[PDB]
Amino acid sequence: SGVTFQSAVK
Amino acid sequence: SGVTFQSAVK
Amino acid sequence: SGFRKMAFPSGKVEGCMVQVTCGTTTLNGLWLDDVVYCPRHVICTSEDMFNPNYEDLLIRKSNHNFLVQAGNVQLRVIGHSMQNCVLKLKVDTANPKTPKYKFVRIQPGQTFSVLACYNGSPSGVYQCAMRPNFTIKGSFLNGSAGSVGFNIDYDCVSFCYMHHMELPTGVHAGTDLEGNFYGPFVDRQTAQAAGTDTTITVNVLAWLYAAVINGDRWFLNRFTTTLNDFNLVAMKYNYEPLTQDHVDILGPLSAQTGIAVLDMCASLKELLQNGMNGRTILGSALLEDEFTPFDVVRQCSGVTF
Amino acid sequence: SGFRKMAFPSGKVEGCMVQVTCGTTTLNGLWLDDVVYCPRHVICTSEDMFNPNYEDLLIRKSNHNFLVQAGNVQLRVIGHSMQNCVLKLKVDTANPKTPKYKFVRIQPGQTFSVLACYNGSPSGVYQCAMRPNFTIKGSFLNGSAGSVGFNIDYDCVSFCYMHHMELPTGVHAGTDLEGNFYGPFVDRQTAQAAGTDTTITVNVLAWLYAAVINGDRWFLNRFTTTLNDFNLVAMKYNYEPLTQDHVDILGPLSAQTGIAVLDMCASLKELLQNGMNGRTILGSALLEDEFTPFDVVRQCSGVTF
Repeated sequence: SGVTFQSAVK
Repeated sequence: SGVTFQSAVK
Repeated sequence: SGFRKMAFPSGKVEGCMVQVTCGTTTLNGLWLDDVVYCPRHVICTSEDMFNPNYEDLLIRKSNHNFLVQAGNVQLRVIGHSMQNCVLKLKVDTANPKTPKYKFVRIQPGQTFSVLACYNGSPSGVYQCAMRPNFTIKGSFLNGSAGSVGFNIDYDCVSFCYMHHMELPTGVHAGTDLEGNFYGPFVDRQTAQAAGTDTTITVNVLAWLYAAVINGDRWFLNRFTTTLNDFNLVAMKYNYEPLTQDHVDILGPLSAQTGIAVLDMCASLKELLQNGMNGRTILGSALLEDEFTPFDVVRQCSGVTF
Repeated sequence: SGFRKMAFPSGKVEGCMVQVTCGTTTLNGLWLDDVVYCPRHVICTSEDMFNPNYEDLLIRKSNHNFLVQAGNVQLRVIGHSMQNCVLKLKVDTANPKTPKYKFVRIQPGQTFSVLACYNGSPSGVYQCAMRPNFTIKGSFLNGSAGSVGFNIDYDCVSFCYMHHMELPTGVHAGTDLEGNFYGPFVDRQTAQAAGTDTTITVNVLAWLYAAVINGDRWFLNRFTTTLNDFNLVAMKYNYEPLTQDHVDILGPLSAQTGIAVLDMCASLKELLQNGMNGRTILGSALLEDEFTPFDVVRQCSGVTF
């Protein structure tokens, strides 16, 4: 349902 | 009908 | 002979890719001269995403809050600013591999190569098009934000896309390299959805010319059509209107093959109305629309860089 | 999300590409350390092509008969030899951009990236597979001989193809980097024709797993099949036999998706027998066979180089 920002967790 | 060698003419 | 989805050689861009980390958030950046460009959502914690105020989040950061790694070298950030949706991190070192480059904002229907990257390291290269609805059908996982799209002309790299995010349908949204999104999208966690997409008519026609150049004529016919009448069929099958400008752009390919643009349009109309009857064109059973007229000339004539 | 035909980043290979000219014949070479590798048919005049004796044509040449250009620098050839169907020109300068590399001879069904080149200058990158009949469906014009195919693992470039020639059907034939042709082909102007080709079954299955990973399940069913029974349907539709080794290779993808290999085979059997009924898989209306199991893991999990 939502946009995903495609950074990553360090 | 024949194979083509794919060098080029200088 | 042959016709492939062909990307530009990625080497000039590989040498520009870096890793940018802020807090617990990491993504890729683009290092040109002494500046690193990256998506501004790097400064965001996941908690900040429903309605970020980036001016606020950025005033709260210092230069030392940004870790930039080029391979196995830390680059020191000596300054930072926001331009639209991109961050510009000024660094103490110019990139010695900076190619000749420009930033361009492309029109829908234009294609470009994507250098998909993770942790500043290039992973793969593919081709795609900016869709009429200003999404791209990319291949991107978490970590890929900051990967760039580009075209190369002689030795000049024209950057045209920076990747930001993935929409719920699995297609992709991003900005030009000056940070303006393509389409209506915003870098917020919110309900956002692509407008309905359409097929890029002028590209389909170019690819039919590519097929003729490569020896495939089965879909041709003896009819012609008028522009107005073709555009009537285009709209019924969810195809973009074809303009006189498109006709003109297809001029060189019409000239090489001896098939008038409007005659190719009659072929396309028949293909739209009748399908393919179990036949393929250049190895596809669908009408392909991610080759521009320029892409076809580039690959069927053999231009280098 | 998304799934694209994805090539390796070409930069490590771009830095190796040179121009090789002998007489009025020019093509590309591969510069690694102080050696330039290229097709031996560079030493051939068109008049020499129906039945060349290369040992004869080569004994008649001197080092100065070979012009090697790396960008805008002439490299001096200080020695030469023949290994199978490739020439090795020893040059006075080692290539300072030589990557870590190996030469590998691949099996049919394996994929690789091609850096298509003209006049020593890279023009484009695409992916392809070595077909079961040992041709490749490339995109090559006159001048492209000497372009190479490769895979990259970490920072090690594994070269596996050097392009030589185009067969009458428009598909392509070449050697490993030690000069042995793939398939029954010879570097002579003669009647030569590819054996009948087959579809790479294990790759089709991998791509169906890629589709499941990306959220597409419409083609699944509740049946299982035996290996023997599946292979009966494979042979009727011109598909390669699937072996227990293929099953084992598909192990990781079966594990990630929870679909047993033999269950995926029942899906494929249904697709073969019934078609697609106007549906697509990962944007294709044909069953795609130029992704290996490794390609799928590489792209759906995000490995870099």
